[PDB]
Formats: sequence, C-alpha cells, structure tokens
Amino acid sequence: GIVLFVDFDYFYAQVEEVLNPSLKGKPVVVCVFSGRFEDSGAVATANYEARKFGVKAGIPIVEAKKILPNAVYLPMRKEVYQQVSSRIMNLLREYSEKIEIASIDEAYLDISDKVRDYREAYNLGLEIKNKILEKEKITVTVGISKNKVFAKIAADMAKPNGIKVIDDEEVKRLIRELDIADVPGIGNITAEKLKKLGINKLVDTLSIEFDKLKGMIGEAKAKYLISLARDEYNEPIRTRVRKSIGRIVTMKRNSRNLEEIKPYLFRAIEESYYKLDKRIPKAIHVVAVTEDLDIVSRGRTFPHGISKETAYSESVKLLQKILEEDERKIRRIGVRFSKFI
DNA sequence: GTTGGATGGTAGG
DNA sequence: CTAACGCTACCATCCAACC
Ligand SMILES: Nc1nc2c(ncn2[C@H]2C[C@H](O)[C@@H](COP(=O)(O)OP(=O)(O)OP(=O)(O)O)O2)c(=O)[nH]1
Ligand SMILES: [Ca+2]
Ligand SMILES: [Ca+2]
Ligand SMILES: [Ca+2]
Repeated sequence: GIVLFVDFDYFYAQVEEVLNPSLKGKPVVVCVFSGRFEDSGAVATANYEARKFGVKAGIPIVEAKKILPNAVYLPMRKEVYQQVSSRIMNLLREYSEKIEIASIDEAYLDISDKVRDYREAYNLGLEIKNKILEKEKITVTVGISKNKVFAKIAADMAKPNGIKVIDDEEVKRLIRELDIADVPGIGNITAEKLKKLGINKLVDTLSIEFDKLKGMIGEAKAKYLISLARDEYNEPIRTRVRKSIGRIVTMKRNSRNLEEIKPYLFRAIEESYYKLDKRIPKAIHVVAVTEDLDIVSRGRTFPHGISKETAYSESVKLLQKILEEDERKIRRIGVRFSKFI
C-alpha cells in the first residue's frame, strides 16, 4: 500500500496570520494565559520566525517575552482553529475516503488505490499542497511511505512546507542507519533503556533475543520495533474513534479547600459535556495537577452511562478522595470522560 | 491464575 | 503571584473478583 501523512505547519500561528496578514514575517507566539499573575501562561506554539530565537511550544510566556519582548503575543482560540482543521479535513476527503485524523493538524490518507507508484503518489502530494493553499491559504508538509510510521518520519525530515517520499531503497537503508530515537514512539526513557543494551538502530533488534527486549522496554514496544525492523509492518489507516474527551483548568492560586476548588471543576465538567456531543460515557476521572506538578487521577466506571447530574455529584466525591489520599495543594484540576457507547 | 478496572507512565518534537 | 497551558492514545503495574 501507500500512505500519505500530512501535518500542517506551525498550525495555530499560521491561522492567526491567515486572519491577520500584517503578522506575516514577524515573530508570532500563540499563548495560553492562566491569569494567575500578568502573563502567567504558556506558549502553545510560535511561527518559525520566533522559533529561531528559541520560543518553542511548552515554554512559559514570561520567559518567552524575555527572549523576544517585541514579538506579537496572541491568545489561543481553539475554536477558530478547529473550524479550520475541519475545513481542511473535508478537502483531504476529496482525495481519499480512508482518512485517519491523528491530531488537530494532521492525518493519513491511504492513497493506495488512487496511484500506481511513488511518482504519482508524490504528484498528488503536490496537488494537496496546492488546493489547501488556494482554498485555505495554509502550507502543509506531505510525507509519503509504504506505511504509517515511515510516512511520519518522511515528513519529519521534510518540514516545513515540503513534500518527501521514502521508497524501499530508503526504508531498508534507514532500518540500519536512522538513529533509533528518531523512530516515532521512542522517547527518552526508551532512548536510555536501549542505549544501555547497545541498540542504536532498528537493525540491532533482530540481533537480540525477543525475551530480554520484552523485559526492559515492555512487550508492546518490542514487537512493534521488531515488526518495523523486519519491514513487515502493516497497521492500516482507519477512521478515528475519539475514546476520551477531557478538560482541565488552572486555578488563580493553589488550594486544598473544596469551596475554593469547586467552581473550576464544574467549569471543566460543563465544557467536557459540551465537547462530548451525542456520546454517553461510562467512566469519569477527576484529574489534579499538584503544587509541584505531579498528575493525580481518580476515577470510577459505571455499568450504565453517566448523566451530567451524575457527573457533578460524583466528581466532588473523587475530589475529596484526592484531597484525602494526598496532602498536597492543587494548581490545576479537571475531568476526563471515557468508555463511550 | 484472566479478564476489566484503577492508577500511573511515556509519548506525541 | 514570583515558570511550567492544553489535549489524547495506549501500555504497564498492582490487584480483586469469576472460571
Ligand atoms: N496548548 C498547546 N497546544 C499545543 C502544544 N503543542 C502543539 N499544540 C497545538 C498547537 C500546534 O500549532 C498544533 C500542532 O502541533 P505540531 O506538533 O504539529 O507543531 P506545529 O503545528 O506548531 O508546527 P510544526 O510544523 O512542528 O512546526 O497543536 C502544546 O504543548 N500546548
Ligand atoms: Ca505541525
Ligand atoms: Ca502535529
Ligand atoms: Ca522520538
């Protein structure tokens, strides 16, 4: 088969610039103000202008504003952005029907039936790039491979604003060359676990017995790599099924007091149930971010579905349960619904 | 023991 | 208040209850 992974470039920022052309060419940091103090927040993302100075997603604003104070600091609007993503998705659905929407800014089409070889595959790659450009004035990165995984690595190499194929000549090359941290699904804990065993490339994993591999990075991780390294990896594109919908929010100051904490919780619950839409969940989870940034979960499942009124009375139970079993304060709190019908 | 739950980890550049 | 927002998938661990 043939997969055509597609990730939009510096998404949220590039939407702001589509809506505000004067921003083009300047640094633009899309932010997430928590309003605990002035400019308490986080950078959601920043255009490649601003990245050159090291303002990258995840860092604090106040720190970003050091690095670049004169850059254009816009606030995150998730709803403006989804609408776009949604519009762009329905263009991608012109080309293939089999489309998997991995994230807010990326998808895999299975263009197997639509093309006979990479040449054509790529040519469609250029076609997508252009329509999205003419229709939505956004620039994307196309990545093409025989499977999902190499599709992704392809477009890691490619981005920004680039198309990039990985034929077999290649795949088999990278299996004995590409360093193992570049394999998606392989973070840092895995990075260390693997270096310990002297495993730096996919090729290393069929010169080592399965059974140790399992007892060091887990079974599920092992088999996958082994598969990839044998190049027998066939894990097909298939429609998303949102398995959970959550929301967690930040408090003006940290707290242990239920009266202090409740109004925030209830906001997330309202916002969560609205996200849900038609879906009915079997399980709730109150989630806490502690003062020193541990993440603390408490949940329950029900045999039957969870009404909104159930969710309110229940969340508070769990929140007390949290307050009980850990003595720390709370920076953020929220809920996460799961196990739909 | 054999699942399906409860809690946490790792990763998503 | 003094830095760390926001979102989801999936796997591993401990463990409690039916074959
Ligand atoms: N709130 C928040 N949003 C994020 C975070 N990371 C990513 N996002 C949102 C904003 C991004 O524009 C979008 C997609 O992220 P990507 O991984 O694809 O990178 P991005 O789109 O910013 O540009 P990319 O080509 O890497 O350069 O998702 C994060 O840490 N926090
Ligand atoms: Ca992107
Ligand atoms: Ca992405
Ligand atoms: Ca990695």
